Amino acid sequence: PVTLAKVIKVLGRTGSRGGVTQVRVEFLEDTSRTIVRNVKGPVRENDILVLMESEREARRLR
Amino acid sequence: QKALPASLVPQAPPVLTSKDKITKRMIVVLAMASLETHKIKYVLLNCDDHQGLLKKMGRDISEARPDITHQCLLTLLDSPINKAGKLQVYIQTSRGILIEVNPTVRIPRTFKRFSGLMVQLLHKLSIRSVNSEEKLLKVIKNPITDHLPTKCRKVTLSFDAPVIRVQDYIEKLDDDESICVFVGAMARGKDNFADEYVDEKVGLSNYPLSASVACSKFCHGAEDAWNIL
Amino acid sequence: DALMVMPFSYVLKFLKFIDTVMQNKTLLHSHLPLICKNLFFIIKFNHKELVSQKNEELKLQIN
Amino acid sequence: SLKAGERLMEA
Amino acid sequence: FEVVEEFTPVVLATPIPEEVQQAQTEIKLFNKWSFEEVEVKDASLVDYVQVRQPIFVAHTAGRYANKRFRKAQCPIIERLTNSLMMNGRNNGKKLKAVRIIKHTLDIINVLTDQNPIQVVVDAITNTGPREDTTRVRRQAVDVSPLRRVNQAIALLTIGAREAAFRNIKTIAETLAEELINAAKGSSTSYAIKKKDELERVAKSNR
Amino acid sequence: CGNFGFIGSSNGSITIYNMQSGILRKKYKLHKRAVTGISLDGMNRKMVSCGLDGIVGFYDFNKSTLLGKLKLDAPITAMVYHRSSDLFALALDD
Amino acid sequence: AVPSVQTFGKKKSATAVAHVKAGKGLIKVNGSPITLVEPEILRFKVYEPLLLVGLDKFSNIDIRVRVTGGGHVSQVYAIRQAIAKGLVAYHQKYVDEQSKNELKKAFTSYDRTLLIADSRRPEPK
Amino acid sequence: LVSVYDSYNPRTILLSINASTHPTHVTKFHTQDNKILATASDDRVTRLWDISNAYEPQLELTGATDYVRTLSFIPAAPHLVATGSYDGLIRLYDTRSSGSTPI
Amino acid sequence: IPTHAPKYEENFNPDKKSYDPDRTRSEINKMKAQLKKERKFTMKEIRKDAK
RNA sequence: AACGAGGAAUUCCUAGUAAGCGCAAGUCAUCAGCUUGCGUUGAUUACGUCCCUGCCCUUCACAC
Repeated sequence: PVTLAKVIKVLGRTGSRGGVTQVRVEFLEDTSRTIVRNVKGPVRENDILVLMESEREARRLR
Repeated sequence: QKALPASLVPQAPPVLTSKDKITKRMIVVLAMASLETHKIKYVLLNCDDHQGLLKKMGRDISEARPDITHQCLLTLLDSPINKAGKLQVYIQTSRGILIEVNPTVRIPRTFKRFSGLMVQLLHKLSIRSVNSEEKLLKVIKNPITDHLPTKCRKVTLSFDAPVIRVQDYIEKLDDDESICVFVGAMARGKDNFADEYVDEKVGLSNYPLSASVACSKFCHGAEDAWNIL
Repeated sequence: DALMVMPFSYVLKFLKFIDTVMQNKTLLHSHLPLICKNLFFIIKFNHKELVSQKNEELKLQIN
Repeated sequence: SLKAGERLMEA
Repeated sequence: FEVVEEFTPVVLATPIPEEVQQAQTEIKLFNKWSFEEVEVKDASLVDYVQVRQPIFVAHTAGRYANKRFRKAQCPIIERLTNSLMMNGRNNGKKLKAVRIIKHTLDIINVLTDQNPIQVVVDAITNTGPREDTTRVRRQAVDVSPLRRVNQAIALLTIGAREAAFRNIKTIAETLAEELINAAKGSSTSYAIKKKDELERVAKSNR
Repeated sequence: CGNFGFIGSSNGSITIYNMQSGILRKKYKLHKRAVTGISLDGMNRKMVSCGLDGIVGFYDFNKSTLLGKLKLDAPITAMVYHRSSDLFALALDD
Repeated sequence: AVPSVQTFGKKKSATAVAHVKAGKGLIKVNGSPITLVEPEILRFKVYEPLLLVGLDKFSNIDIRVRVTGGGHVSQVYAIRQAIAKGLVAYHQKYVDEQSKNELKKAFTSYDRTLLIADSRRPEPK
Repeated sequence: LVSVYDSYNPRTILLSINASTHPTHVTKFHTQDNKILATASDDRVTRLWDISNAYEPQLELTGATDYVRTLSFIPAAPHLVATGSYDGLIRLYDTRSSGSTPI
Repeated sequence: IPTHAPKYEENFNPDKKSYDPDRTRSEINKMKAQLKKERKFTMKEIRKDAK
């Protein structure tokens, strides 16, 4: 089972590696819950990501 | 009462090359092969024949052994698995050159002749048959992952890794998928040469193994697993 | 921008930190404006998740 | 080195 | 209850084939495939796989490279056609790509009675890698929906091109096979295998 | 808007003409008896009709669809529509 | 005098002139019926206007298109733009403006290039 | 080898199936279902192929002790398939069941 | 699988030009190359002297 | 004999752009071992970030 999360904020000045964006996403199943994730492609607010794992928390990737 | 195949004439199994990516295979990559040329006439550098010259280069003569790559090729190519057309070899030179060895090739048995072949290959970028019908040794473009089969398991021979039964390991593996073994032909060194491509590293025995023994030991695992005989 | 990067789990940690600072009246009045700016920003940014939580302990901390 | 916010989480 | 908008039969002095009139009734791809019953099964890929605007032919001459996310508005068939022309020898020849896609859709309808546009959408949805890696060794990261669509189209077209490079099969037939297999989700497809390998590697370095 | 003119016939058909060119555009056929009233709201979206059969038709003038149908006890004799409030009164036979 | 209008469509160097007059639904491009326009693969492109607003509107008019310059593709785009502009202008001039507004709304909703010229002017960056 | 071409387009080959190493004398499309294609060979097994999946047969009907050169689909009974071999036996199979053994 | 033997020249020297089966063909190729270098060198010198 | 799309390294490139195709002219320097124009067909990927690598800049209200 894979969860779906909608991006609510594209965090800035996170010091991430080139091409990686740190974003904050909100689970579609539970609107209250939010999780911080690392994304590889071009990303903006309101687009949905497929999270294979929902427990790991994003860490700065340098 | 299954009927026989219409023709029982023995047929040569296909020669398996990089163009074909679906067929099940055992690929052996002799990483960190020390293959370098240099003018004196050009000669493949050796740890014994050319010591002073390597010192001028500054390269350590411990890591100047192309004989290991020769020995592994002889045992890999002469193993029955190759005769059954289920093995293809690649060689990643230390410098960063990738060589594709056609399964059909017959490298000379004496080392002296082999060195003359590599200086030919590294400069001419290819070797052709005596009858001039196929290219036997062809230098190809990095990275290795592109030339590999599309669905493939990658493993490395690590002394520190857990010991496994090669026969058991291949049997539990899928059928459409193929197996690549990154063998380190280098005499001594950290087993991280293929850490970027590979996904796990496995050991073959509790005792240290030479590169020639290890690759040959992996082959006889595959032949029993696939009943190559 | 530093506070926005913080996960919600650390926001509960931040709230506990502000709660513990309250008992120390010396520290509270030393940095009262700074505490307010960070506290109000934290609450505003992730208000939706904060209200959803049914933790009775958290309700008492905010009181 | 660590950035603001990342330092705060460690603290 | 009736509403009547035409009181005289419409006959034009210039003859028009009856098929073009049935096209007056509804806009269908190549006047053969309707977009009405097409839906993107995966919720994430919606808003980035555009099928709502029906088009007769893939050629549009639209301006989609101006702004960052305009590609999401481009019809997915046109994006597939554009990705079909590559390798220098085919650069700039979009009419050939349109012909190839037309033949591919015909082949897909032949082998499978399903609507070919639905098959294309299903292949794109299935073959989009949901998790990838970045070089630090490797570490896992998520993939944006736009990148998923781009990589799905790239994988499908590249697999189809490589399958028929020096084979009796032509581009149209091999592309149809790739699309059908990807829609099913079978491991025969090149794109499915590439996607699974990527996601497995990402899982390992998770 | 002054662009359309609606005509209700004694045979129950509502024809719609354009005032600039006098060209028939649409024809609605719901009533079977005489149409004694026609009205269209200010937004030119919802059209209403009444007839001697006693039914009140609600149409969508933009999409040309039947929103609903209401039947009253007695035949309807006249209609007045208030565009600001979207109320209309019907003088019934009873 | 017979009511008639004239419009232009442009795409790169391709230029189409459309003359739309009262008639009997006779649509020609370069002296031949529109059905013979080439390449056939893009023929439906030049059918985009007619199928969007319906063939009933064309039944009372004759359209004559003359195309020069450019290549095949740009000529197709010039033809479709000229036809759409001509139909809209004829409806302005000799038919009610309500129908004109419907035509403009339809063409703009489908593809605005039918009415407004698409020219890729350079933009230094 | 079983080759499926587009009728009235001899240049195009849509699908090519290697049914068996022995000769394939009979190749008939299923009348009720278009996607499934039936093939009978001198291998004495009448494979039921699918146009979509050409790598493996959907079903392999067996049990014939001699050449099978005849194959029939019973109308109104899409599941039933009839084969006649030089054994002199006409064998009926049901594709809905497991198959490979005549009813 | 079939077995074929590699084709290579012993004591290979890349700078040294490839061996040719025919002596005349190599010899004329030898002279054609020699002509080209001398013509280009003389042409360069006469221009510099003229300038 | 040579060759079947070209190794290691290295360089360039963001929309009518990369790439393909042809047709003209030869404009006091340059160019024909070619140069410059003109039209035709026309994409993939990014349009974010200062994580790495370089260059650079800093140390009249209200609110801060």
